[PDB]
Amino acid sequence: AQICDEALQYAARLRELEPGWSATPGCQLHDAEQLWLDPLRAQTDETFLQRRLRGDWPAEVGNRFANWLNRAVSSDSQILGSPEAAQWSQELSKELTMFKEILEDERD
Amino acid sequence: ILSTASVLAFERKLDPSDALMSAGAWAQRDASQEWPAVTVREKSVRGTISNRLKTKDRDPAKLDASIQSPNLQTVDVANLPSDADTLKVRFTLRVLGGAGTPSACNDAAYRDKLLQTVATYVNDQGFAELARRYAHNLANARFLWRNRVGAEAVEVRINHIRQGEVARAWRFDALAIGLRDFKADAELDALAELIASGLSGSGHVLLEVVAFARIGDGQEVFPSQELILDKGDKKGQKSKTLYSVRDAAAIHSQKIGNALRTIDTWYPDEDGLGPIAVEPYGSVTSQGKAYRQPKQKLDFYTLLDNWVLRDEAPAVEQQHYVIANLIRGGVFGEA
Amino acid sequence: ILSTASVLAFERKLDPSDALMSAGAWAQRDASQEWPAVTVREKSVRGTISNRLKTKDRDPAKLDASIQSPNLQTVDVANLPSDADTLKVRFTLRVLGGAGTPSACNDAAYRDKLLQTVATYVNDQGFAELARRYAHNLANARFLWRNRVGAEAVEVRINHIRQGEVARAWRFDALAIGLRDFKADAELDALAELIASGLSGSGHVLLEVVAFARIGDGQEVFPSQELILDKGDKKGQKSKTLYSVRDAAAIHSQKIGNALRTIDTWYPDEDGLGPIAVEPYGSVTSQGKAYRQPKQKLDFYTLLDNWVLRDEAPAVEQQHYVIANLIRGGVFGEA
Amino acid sequence: MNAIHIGPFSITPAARGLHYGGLPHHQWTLYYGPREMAIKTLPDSYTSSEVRDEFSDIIAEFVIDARHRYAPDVLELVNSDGDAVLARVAVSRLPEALSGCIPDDRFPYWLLTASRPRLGLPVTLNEYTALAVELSAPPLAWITGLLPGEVLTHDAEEWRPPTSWELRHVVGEGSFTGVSGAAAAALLGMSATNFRKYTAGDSAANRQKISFAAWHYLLDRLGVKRAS
DNA sequence: TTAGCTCGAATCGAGCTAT
DNA sequence: ATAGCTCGATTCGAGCTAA
Repeated sequence: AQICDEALQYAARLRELEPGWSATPGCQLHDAEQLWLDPLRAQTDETFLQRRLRGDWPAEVGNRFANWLNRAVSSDSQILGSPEAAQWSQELSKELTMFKEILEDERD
Repeated sequence: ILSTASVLAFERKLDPSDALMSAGAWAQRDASQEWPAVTVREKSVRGTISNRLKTKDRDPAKLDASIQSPNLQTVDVANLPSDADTLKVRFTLRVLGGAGTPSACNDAAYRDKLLQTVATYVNDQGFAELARRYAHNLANARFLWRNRVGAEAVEVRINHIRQGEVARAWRFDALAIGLRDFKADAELDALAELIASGLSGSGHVLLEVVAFARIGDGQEVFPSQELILDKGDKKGQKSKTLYSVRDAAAIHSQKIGNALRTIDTWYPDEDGLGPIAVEPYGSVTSQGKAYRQPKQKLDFYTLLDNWVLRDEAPAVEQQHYVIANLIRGGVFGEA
Repeated sequence: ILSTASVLAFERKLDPSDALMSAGAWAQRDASQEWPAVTVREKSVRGTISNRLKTKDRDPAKLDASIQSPNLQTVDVANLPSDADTLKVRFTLRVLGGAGTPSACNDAAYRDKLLQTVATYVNDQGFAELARRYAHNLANARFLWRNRVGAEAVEVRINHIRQGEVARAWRFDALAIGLRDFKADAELDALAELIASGLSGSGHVLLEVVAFARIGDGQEVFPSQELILDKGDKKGQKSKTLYSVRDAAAIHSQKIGNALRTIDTWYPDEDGLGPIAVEPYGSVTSQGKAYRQPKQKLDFYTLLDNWVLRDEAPAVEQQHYVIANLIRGGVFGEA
Repeated sequence: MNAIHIGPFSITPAARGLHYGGLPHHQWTLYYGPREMAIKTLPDSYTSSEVRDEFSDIIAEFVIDARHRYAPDVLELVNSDGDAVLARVAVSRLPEALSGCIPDDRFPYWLLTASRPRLGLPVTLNEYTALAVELSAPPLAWITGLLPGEVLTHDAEEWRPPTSWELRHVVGEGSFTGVSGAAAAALLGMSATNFRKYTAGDSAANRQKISFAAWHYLLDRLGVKRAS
């Protein structure tokens, strides 16, 4: 919960940057997560990316952060074989569905 | 005391090349030297949602709203030219020999015992059954994985090369030789003798393998599929890319080698499925299961350990499987 | 008392360059100066569970679950073109001279004694046996490490480049000259005398070595492999990285030097392996063991200490080993 | 002021000072023999204790890096499966019968290295006990990596007496063993003045070189070598 | 605990011997 | 390997100072 709270805070403090930093040129700029990283691009782009962000409602960012957390957890096969990984996956699913519900209503 | 080594790396025999795809017309196979190559092409696809939902996405309003925005993708596709019904797939195969000698080992006593075991096998039962099965998988176009599943006629030609010229040529009908039975044929016997001479170290064996499959005018062929780093947008997702070397659709060499290794008809489960690729723990990706589990003591590692350390020679079929595993190579030997 | 020096750094003779790999066809190798380079490219590999399991991963459910999640990765792969069967590998070799002189030496008396010892060696028997064995490893394509194991015809061309021009040309059949025996041949003797003049310091010699290997059309070639930081995603893992300098597959210069260094046939163990690289403690990376153990009093350091400090000259074979190790160079002396 | 000596380390001040801010300062540099480790500009109002506390952290991280770099290699006793570790022993050297090994079910107990390419042999509990007795590493075996091989050899014809700096690795309060010079002299059955004569600086006329038996018995009794 | 220092006495190495 | 010697240099113990 503290990791997901800090992720939400980090997006909130990126919200104070320039509105159109996501439109800068670059080969790797994380376009999948740039919809969530810069909400303010929809103001300048009335028809380029505002409707895409409204209709798509990107919640795969939660899946990518869950994959990052899976990369950040210890690779213990004893937990994976036992139900400890089951409880860990259940609590991770609860925290990520809460986090996805947070990112769901960002268009209001 | 003869404990097994911590590193037992083996180099692969039966080295296959990348198999290139070109296309043309049937009865022009004798003049198929300058056939145009099959080129990987870009096309745009749009589809509706068809995956299973997890009982929470089954809301009709949400499903209809998802259909209002169908996914847009671009994919790589390989097709024949419209004036061409035959697929030509050509690769080369080197048969090396020296299967039982590891490329890396720790224990010299284990290496000597394993080489003695392999020499005992070769003396008692040479590379004959294995070579017959390899020649069978080479004479039926199993390396044409999805390219012969619905072909009207599949015809493969095997040539033997010494000085850049054909030393002996083989002509086969790949639909007559099925994907199931390892029968006996005089041309197949000669090809098996050549593979045996290659695997025994008697001489150099280089074979070019050209397979012709009459599929249809402008039909879709199926080359090897690569991976995508997925660093683009959601419109041009590039969800599918195909393998090519120089603007020519190709099949990965390891896929051809996997199709050539499909000789294992000795796994404990019922052989109604047919042959499977020779590999430790008999793990086929299609069914996602492992024939020759270590629990039933018929995997490669337990058989090799019993044959070399305890001198418990398995059945001739199981030692054929073990020697085929030595032929395919590997990084056998844990810490 | 004339103790040994703490700092005994040596510089290497027989300096090779990086060996570049190009490709073409046999019987046009006389016009191979414009052959296209072998390019290192990417392909995708899909693998199953083929390594040993530690008695806890051998459960059928866990093994099948590991099957359902195969390891996807990309590998650097170098292949010949489908119309080219010959691999060309070219490097330049420079032989310096002044092997017994260290680059750094703490003790002046030990420096003088070592110089007298090496001068006594050269006066008794010069750099003739060592240069003959180096010329043998030049004549056969031992620097063509895995590209020689299945090549049908290997030919090595060695030129003496005096003023940027071929002052003397050698052409060899690298398969007639095996990897086991150091025989005598007139052209081998001439190249041995040239390398001897290089090692003695009589004149400057620069050797351009070009090797052609008839492997097959589209067959895999094996350049040197690099290190992976192992930080990216598992799907785009880059499990194998090949060495290139400018979009051209290459072999490391120290690998070429190690293959030329394979002249040591005098180690206490038997001649089953054949020659090994002249290293202190006779280390072979593939076998994972040390011939010439320090316990057996036949390594470089004990022989050098007995020869120099206390005038116990070993056998002429061990003298050849010691001088070849001084040619090899290294940071000797107590750190 | 004057140089501060902490075992093998030395904090010598600069001969000329400077003024940082409005206060006088000197640069204090830390040595490990001839190796300069760090320099700090310190106020002239610091005592020796504060100057030592300024470099205590660098000395501590040197000690940690020396313990991790020269830690003795560990042998592991495993069962037939090779997965469960039954006993761990840290050895000064490996058995000469170690070869590349994966445990079988032919023998119940196997002795294996902790290194990733594992070396080993089948072993009984009596043989494992004998090997652990005659190969074990003393608790301060990492200090031997900081000493040359010509002072740690049992060959009397290849042995050289340790210098004062090499003695101060193990003899002082600022050394790696932490025992005093009087305690070290009590361990050897020696007078404290005679043992101080061993660790006497170069600015001294009465200096004695320790003998073979005394040096090796000191290493035994300190837990550095030949103590299992 | 560090860091030394005389002062006579015992020890140390490397020469020789004898049996 | 035993058994023992001489002779000059080095070590050794117990006083002492010096901090």
